[PDB]
Amino acid sequence: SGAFGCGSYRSVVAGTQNVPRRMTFYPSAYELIQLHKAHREVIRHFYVRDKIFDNKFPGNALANGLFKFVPNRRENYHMRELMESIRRRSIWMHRIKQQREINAKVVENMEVKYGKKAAASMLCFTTPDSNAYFAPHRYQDVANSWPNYWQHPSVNHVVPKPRWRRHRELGGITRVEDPFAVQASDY
Amino acid sequence: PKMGCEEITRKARRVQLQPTEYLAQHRMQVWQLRFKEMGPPFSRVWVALGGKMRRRRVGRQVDVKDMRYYWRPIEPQYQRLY
Amino acid sequence: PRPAPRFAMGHMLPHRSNVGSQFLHTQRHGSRSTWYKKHYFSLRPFAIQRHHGTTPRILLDRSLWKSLWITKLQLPDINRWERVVNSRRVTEDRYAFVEEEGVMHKVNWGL
Amino acid sequence: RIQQVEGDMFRFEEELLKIFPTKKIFVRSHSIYVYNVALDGRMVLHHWLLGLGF
Amino acid sequence: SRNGELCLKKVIISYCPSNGAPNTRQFLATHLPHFHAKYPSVSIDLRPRLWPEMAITGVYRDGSERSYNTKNLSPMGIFLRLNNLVSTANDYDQPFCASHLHF
Amino acid sequence: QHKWNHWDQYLNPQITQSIKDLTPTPEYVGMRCGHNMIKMGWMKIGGSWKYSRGYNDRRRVRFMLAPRVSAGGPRNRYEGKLVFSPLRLSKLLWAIDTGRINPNEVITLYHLRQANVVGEREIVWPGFVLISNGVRR
Amino acid sequence: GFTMKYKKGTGLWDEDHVNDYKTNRYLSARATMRWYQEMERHQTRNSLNARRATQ
Amino acid sequence: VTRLYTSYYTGVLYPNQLVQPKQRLPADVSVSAILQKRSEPRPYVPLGEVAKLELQGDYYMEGGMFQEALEHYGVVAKAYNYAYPENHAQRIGIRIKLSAAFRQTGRLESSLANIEEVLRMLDASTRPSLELICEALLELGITREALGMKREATEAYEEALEVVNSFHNWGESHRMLRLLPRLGRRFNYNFEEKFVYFSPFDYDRTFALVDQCLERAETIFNEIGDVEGAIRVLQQRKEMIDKKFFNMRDFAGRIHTMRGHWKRRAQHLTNAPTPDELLRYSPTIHQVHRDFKYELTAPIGREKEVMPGVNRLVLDMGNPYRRRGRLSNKMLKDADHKFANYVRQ
Amino acid sequence: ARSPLANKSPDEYGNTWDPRTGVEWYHRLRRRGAYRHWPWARWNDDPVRQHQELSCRRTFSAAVTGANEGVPLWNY
Amino acid sequence: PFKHSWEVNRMLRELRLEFKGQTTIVPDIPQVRKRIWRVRHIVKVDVLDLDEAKALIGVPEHISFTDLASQLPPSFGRVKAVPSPVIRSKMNFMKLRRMRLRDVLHRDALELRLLELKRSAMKNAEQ
Amino acid sequence: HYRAKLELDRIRSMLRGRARLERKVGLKRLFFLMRTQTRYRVEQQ
Amino acid sequence: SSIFSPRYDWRTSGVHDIAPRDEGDFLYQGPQHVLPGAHPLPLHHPHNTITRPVISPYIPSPQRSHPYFTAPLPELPHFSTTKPIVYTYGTMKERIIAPVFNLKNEVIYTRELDPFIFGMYPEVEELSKNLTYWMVRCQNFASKWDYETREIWRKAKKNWPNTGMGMPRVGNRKNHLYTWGGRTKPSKPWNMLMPTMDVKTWSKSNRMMLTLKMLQGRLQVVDRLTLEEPTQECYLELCRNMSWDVRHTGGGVLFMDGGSRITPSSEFDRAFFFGSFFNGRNKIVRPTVLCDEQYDYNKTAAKQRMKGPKGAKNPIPINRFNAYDAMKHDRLVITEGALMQLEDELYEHKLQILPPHIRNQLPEYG
RNA sequence: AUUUAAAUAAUAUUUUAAAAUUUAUUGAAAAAUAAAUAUAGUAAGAUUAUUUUAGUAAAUAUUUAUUUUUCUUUGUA
RNA sequence: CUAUAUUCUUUG
Repeated sequence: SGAFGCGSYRSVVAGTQNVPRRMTFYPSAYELIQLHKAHREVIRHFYVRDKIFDNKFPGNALANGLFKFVPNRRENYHMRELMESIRRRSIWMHRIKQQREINAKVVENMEVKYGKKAAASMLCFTTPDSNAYFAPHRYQDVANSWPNYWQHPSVNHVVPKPRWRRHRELGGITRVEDPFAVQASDY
Repeated sequence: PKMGCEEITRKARRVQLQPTEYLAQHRMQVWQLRFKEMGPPFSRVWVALGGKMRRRRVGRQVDVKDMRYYWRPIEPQYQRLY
Repeated sequence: PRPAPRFAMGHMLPHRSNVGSQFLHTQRHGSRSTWYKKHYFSLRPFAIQRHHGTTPRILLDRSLWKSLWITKLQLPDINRWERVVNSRRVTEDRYAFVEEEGVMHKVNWGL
Repeated sequence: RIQQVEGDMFRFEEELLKIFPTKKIFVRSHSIYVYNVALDGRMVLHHWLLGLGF
Repeated sequence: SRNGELCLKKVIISYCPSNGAPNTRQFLATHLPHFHAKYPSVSIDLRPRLWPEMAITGVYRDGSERSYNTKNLSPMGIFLRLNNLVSTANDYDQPFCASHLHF
Repeated sequence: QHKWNHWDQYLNPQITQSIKDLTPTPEYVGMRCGHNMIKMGWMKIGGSWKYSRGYNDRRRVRFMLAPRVSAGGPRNRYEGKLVFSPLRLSKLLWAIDTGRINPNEVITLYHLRQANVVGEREIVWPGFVLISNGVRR
Repeated sequence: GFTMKYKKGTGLWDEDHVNDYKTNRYLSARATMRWYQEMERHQTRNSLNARRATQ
Repeated sequence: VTRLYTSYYTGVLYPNQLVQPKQRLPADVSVSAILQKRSEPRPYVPLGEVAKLELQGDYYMEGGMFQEALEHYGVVAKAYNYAYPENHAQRIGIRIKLSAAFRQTGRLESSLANIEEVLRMLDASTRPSLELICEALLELGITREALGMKREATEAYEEALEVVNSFHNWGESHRMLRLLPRLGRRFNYNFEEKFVYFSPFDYDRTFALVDQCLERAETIFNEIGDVEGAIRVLQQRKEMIDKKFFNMRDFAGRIHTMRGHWKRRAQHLTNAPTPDELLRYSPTIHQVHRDFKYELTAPIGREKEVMPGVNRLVLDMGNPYRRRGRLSNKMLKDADHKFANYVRQ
Repeated sequence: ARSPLANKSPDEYGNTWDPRTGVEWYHRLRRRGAYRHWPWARWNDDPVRQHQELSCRRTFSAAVTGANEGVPLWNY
Repeated sequence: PFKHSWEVNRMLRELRLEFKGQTTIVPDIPQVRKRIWRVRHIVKVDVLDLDEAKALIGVPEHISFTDLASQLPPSFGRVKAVPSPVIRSKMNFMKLRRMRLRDVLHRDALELRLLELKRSAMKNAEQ
Repeated sequence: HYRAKLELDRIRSMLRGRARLERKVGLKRLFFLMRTQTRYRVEQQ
Repeated sequence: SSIFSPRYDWRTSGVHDIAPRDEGDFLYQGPQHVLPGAHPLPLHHPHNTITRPVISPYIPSPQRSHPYFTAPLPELPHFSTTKPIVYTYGTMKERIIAPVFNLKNEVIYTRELDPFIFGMYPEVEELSKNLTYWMVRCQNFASKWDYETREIWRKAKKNWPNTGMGMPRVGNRKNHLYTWGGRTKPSKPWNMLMPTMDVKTWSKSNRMMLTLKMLQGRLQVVDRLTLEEPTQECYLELCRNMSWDVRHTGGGVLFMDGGSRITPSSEFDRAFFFGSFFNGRNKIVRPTVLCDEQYDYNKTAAKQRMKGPKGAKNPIPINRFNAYDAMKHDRLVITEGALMQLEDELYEHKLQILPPHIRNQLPEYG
């Protein structure tokens, strides 16, 4: 079948020539996410198959040694949910471990063709707004990306500066000394 | 139903959850044999062929006979109605 | 992910109108939507609370929860008055407000 | 419906007025509505946002 | 206001300082000192209480009480009903008719 | 009195103090408060019912002129009709140049499903057709 | 019928994947303990019965 | 049907028609004090007729003929000079206008004298209008630049900005107007009810004054060749304008056609906290004075400041389960003691 | 109705010989859903010239370029 | 006008008359007479030649009415005859839109010029 | 339907026996009276 | 009644006794007079810092974007976020750093919060979806039962024939018209809706509530929640010693119990968990903002002997974090185990949201 | 196979009434008793919250759309 | 509608 990077069984029967592909540098960044949350999952299966009772109330305390799963169910959970999850995780691992073998080659070819500086500078994914998502304090003078747009230092002049003073007679209450505005009430 | 009722104090019936209709119940096949809908999103005709046909073909004329072989949009009332 | 129906949020149990929904919970057949309303000219009781929905976190004794006005049970002492202070049942002496010198003065209610 | 705008959204709308002088514009915390604008105005919004540097 | 004297004497304002229904507290904050500075003669007495009456009340110089229901009314409205309290001597309500134009 | 709208709670979260401030999207008006009475407006509850006949009768609940065609029906499914869901080549190339999928790798339907480019609902037998929509190279 | 038997223990904790339609907003000091009693006895009753039946 | 308004038509009653108060300079502050901070580094007069005369006056002035506006203001200013007491607002107002009239006709020194007298009258006023002081020193700004003192003119302009930034409330003009778009219940017709807009150059004249004040200042800075000054002025002007635009902001309410909730307007036009006063007066900065002698609750250590009353027995907490049988009362027995050891001292 | 006066301007009442009555004449005047753009041949399109002027600027010598001008397109 | 047919009413509409008791001023051009002739059993008419119209209002005689018309703003109430109320609505709507765009363009122009001053300042400062 | 029962319930004192005693009768009387006088006032007096 | 209706303005006299109470009442002195309760804004809860004490470095101000530390302070140890921080759509775009409290109430090392979690800037429609979900979900659906026309137990026969009598035309009078009757379409549990809520919405709304608790300065981060003994007075000794207000009347504490920095647990600390049942306003919730997908195995009608509601058969259990119990209890006490678990379960989620030219740089940045 | 969208959820649908029908019992040389939700715009009757804000196939009603040119005017879709 | 007409054409 398919599911690795090589090809399915029906291309071997078909005899399509897939071997001398062009290798390009693909960071495999999406698969690392999927792998993170696959490996996150496998462990959860191992935890929830392995629950045993600890009951903190006395009426329910006759069961405290046993697994929460009926053994006949725990076995089936080991076959169906658990050990196939390992296979999913496994597939992601294969699809990345292929491509480090390929990316090494792309880096070597470009190191020979260019030189380390040029090569490593070409193999960089840096976008001019990448500071917006990573260190925004370097991005502040470029665009206003805040949810508080009134507190961004370019628009910061808009929000008022009150003159406030603490009071002992009110119990430590801070209070704004600004006079109120007289309001239009009538017509 | 009141805390006095001789009606409700003697149990009679208990009504259950009522089953729902077939989700596709109303797409009736007598439409699906006749018409077919054609269109880009938000505008779609239902189109059909004409019957004048299988009673008298001969003697009339060829133009009025082959005005019957075209797909045509149904009248909008009927389309809204279906 | 249709947003949850607001009419069913629990704060509202109308009296079976023409309009409504399948999910609108109206009240029981033959029960009025407000408890103090036995007639239309029925007053709101003054200090008597009827706890509704959730279990009351502080139950004052003169108030109502799953109960009726059973007056001996509700108020042990008619002269005494019960109120909530600092999250406790605290019980003061009942006073009546009576005009004296043009201010309103508190006198002991019982006597 | 324009959702992913984050910033002063009203400046976005005040330039969106210039793009769409005739249409109706509305503001909400998460989004900006332009009315009676089909895929044409979508194509435009995208040309403007791409040209703007996003 | 007859012969240079306001007929209003007291305004009774009852409110709950902690409980809810902010309108009266708003009114005490932003609109009251504008009233008091304009009509200094009127004694305003404030009555903090747990379950406040939500009505405003005037007291006139013939011993007449006049009140307006303020429940969940904006402080603009409350200010206006107050200024309606001052502007009446509360002596009469005659209809507005041709025979009532001349008192 | 003023209830906090969605703008005032956006500026200053300090004043969202309790659950009543949590009102939903303003496009929600309330419950349906009236009757949509056919041919006269939206009427009022406790209004004039004189025009409600059509309304009441609607509330409690030609194709034969067109010939049949092709005894199964025109667009008819049968067992084994090959009805493919489309996969536009533009979608694919966007997916590749976006960085979902390896150019380095034979792309199966599995890789399309796993990379999330096609949803579960779209998948049905037989799987897909590769269509070139707006792609000249 | 099909009530999703396989999701019964799937949950990380003891109180999930349980249809709990008998409930309130505010749960008191002992109603909470009652809740924590109900859930674990819902797991224990259903597990011990499924042990007993098959044994 | 469509209206032609051929016959007489009374206007509608609408919230923009509110009588909006004039901003006043605070009591403790005097204008000449700030000027020194700057130096540091009634009898019957037919007012109806003379007022008519005055507006004819500035129709003349606006209409591009100044001499005649001058004599008109002359007449009317004699009138106000007689009818009003010392340092009254309309007096100094009309001689502001009069200085403006002298300045345009080539009597420059007369304009200067008049506007300085305006200043020293603004000095001795109790609480002058915040609009009048701005207009006044705008006038002396333009008069000074007409005389050829450009530095001092620009000084006057910048001092306008430094007045209006400290003592003026930017959001007050639009308080009642801000929520008006929420009145529209119709969508395809009469949908200009949802789009209602009121320009800031109308509802507060102060903003217009300071705006063109800074425009003139910036022009002078361009002529003299000051780059930093011009940048300063345009920055202050920009900040002013979006200070105004920020206070006019709001989010859209219901958008489509809403049939018949007409008592909802009672929520729509109300006192709306203005963004300016939402961020000045926020409850965590400006605290609510909350006194405990009227309230049945305090914090722990302050436990005895509660409203006192006649003899009190602390019974227990209100545990609702003491109305039930003996076993529920066998429970919750030791709670109360444990509650007294929580709150002691 | 079936009146002679249907769908006509009051100036045109006099012409009885061409009544505007009928359903589709109500649809082509209030221009409704088959006729939403009525007359499909309307003024300001000409099939004969396509709104371009037929003038010969193609003249060999550039002096007499404007020689044939005001050649009439019809009787005028 | 509700006593009379809809054609007479259309003519009265073109003469800008709604009800009984309304008075209007219209030109002497032929079309208008074509209208007044048809409704003459309702309308009563008076005539003023333009010297007399110049007299009726104090207007210097050296001043024509064409310039006077060229002075007065188009923005006058009920400015146009637009074909349906929806169009009327969006006409008023556009009237408001041009206001908003006026103020926005003002502020944006200021931002533009400030930007140019900062650019020239930084360029002259670095160099 | 709104017949204004709850305002006019306070007026009954100005009606004689049968109307002031029983509610609905009195309310019919007051509804009739006030509608009548309203009509009259606008068109005749 | 309604503001417009003429019933409003009634009781022109008598609403107030005209005479002051000689204890609490007083005259308005003037503009120099500070009134109890009076504030220029519509505060339905007029709490100041004394009544509802907030614990944070600074009292939240319009000048401050959040009332916490914007930079790690040189006098305390600083622990960085468990997972690397990425700034997504609604995030505050500014560094959020919160002090950690010991169980003896002194400040211990400082810890950086995650702006994806504690920085998602609250807007009210989302919180609305959360709140309505919680209040519709938390009814007792088994109590909605009511009688119906066929349930009355009368004779089914026409009780008098309608021909010659002046009597109404009446037969089988078990209908809704009658005092002993029952309705045609009554309320009853299997017709009542239980709303379905997807993970995206729950996650977003809970994030925004946490952020709201940060912005109000009511968030507290603690080493452990741990008691000496399982007993209740140890718990009250704790709540008294570090100043938690657990009285019914006072604003309560909402616990997220995680374990500690070094040893986080999904289960509650046993010792603390048994002492935590106090009658007062407090609640201990699971350390997760996510939720399992909600499945409906009667989505059509199919199983008829289902009592149930109609809707999701997997409603969120009551000990989770939510908008309701956040709005009720003021101080939010989060253990660091909970912090770690939140970041751990939300990591991949935040990674998928990023635009694809940005997700490509994630491996490069480590 | 030249060729542009998308907020993936369903569960509901007034109200009271015949003469009738059907099923299962009892009794006398069809009747009674017990079960059902039959149908009823030419049989019918009810249907719960005022102070309002656009008109009169074809019409009317709900949501929504077009600034198409003249001296003024026009609800067209 | 069902039958007879089974290529672009035909019955009741």
